[PDB]
Amino acid sequence: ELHTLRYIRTAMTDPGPGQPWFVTVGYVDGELFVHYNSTARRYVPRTEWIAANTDQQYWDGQTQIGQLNEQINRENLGIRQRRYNQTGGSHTVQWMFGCDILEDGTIRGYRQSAYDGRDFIALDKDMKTFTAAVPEAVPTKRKWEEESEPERWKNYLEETCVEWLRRYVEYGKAELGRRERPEVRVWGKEADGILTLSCRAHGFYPRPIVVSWLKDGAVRGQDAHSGGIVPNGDGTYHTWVTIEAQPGDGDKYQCRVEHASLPQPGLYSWKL
Amino acid sequence: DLTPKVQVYSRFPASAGTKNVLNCFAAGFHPPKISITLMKDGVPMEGAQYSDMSFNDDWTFQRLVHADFTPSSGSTYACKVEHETLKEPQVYKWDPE
Amino acid sequence: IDWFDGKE
Repeated sequence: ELHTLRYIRTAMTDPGPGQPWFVTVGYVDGELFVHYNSTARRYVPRTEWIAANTDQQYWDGQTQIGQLNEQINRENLGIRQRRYNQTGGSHTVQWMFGCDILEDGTIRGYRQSAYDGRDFIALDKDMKTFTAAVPEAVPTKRKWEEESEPERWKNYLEETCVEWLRRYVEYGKAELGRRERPEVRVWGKEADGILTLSCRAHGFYPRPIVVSWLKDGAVRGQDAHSGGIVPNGDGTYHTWVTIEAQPGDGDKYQCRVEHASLPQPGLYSWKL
Repeated sequence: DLTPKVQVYSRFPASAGTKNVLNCFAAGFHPPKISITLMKDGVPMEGAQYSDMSFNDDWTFQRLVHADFTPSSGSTYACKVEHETLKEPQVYKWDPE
Repeated sequence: IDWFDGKE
């Protein structure tokens, strides 16, 4: 199993040009499914399955949650800035929260905030208190615990968040469980006296994947360079791995690609 | 180091006269404000979904820009990136093959 | 579903 629901909020003083100062996007199992920003002023579906399995009051309510959060975040930006004796400039509040459903049936919850890209405050593991990462968050810690905020977030994370995640996973079961095969290409580059072999996987899903370079049978990917897993625009992923080879010895290298969508692991040589 | 880490790649392995999508992915940067322009021969391209940004667990931001296109022969494609952590615009060229 | 942020 292992499903996830995540919301991430960005509130910035300096978006900037033609960009919304406030944004919230939601992800299920690592895939964007809802979106809200201060320009649209509306929560909006980003997958067909969320749009198909909700009614108008879902979007109207979420929209208003976002509009209210938008105001709350406007104020909180001002408050944090003041705690930092900041008078202007680029500053950002980020929030991350959500829940995991592991394939035990066990649950996990997270709620943490950053300020200017650094930890500011977070609800701790037991969800009974908040932990200030910086002295500037101490007063907030105090106010929240005096207001029973930990209890409130514990409730959302363990009940509301989880219950809704179960619905989302149900709604997009087919989409989330689909498989798409990557088209693989190996390409050879030469600008110096060093041969750069590249292997790219295009449009694979799900996310997990293995791409490696072998030098006549032996993974010689101990010195292969990966650009990691990066996203396409259509809900699939891309990855590319290179390796430097002595001119000559180009016919000794093979890229091997393992992925859940494949009939068998792909194995590809370079040929000019 | 909070400079943008950029990768340029096509949705499908690029082919002669074949419709495709050009991608530019910038990650690991802060602040969130950033300029990412897809360009064809030193000039911007056409309809560009700059739309989608998020951030990782370490709080660093990421932004994907993608646009529909057909790779023209003899043309150079690249992703021009401008960001506060950089003195001057960075140009990441796209390798078609 | 998204949820209310707390007031700081």
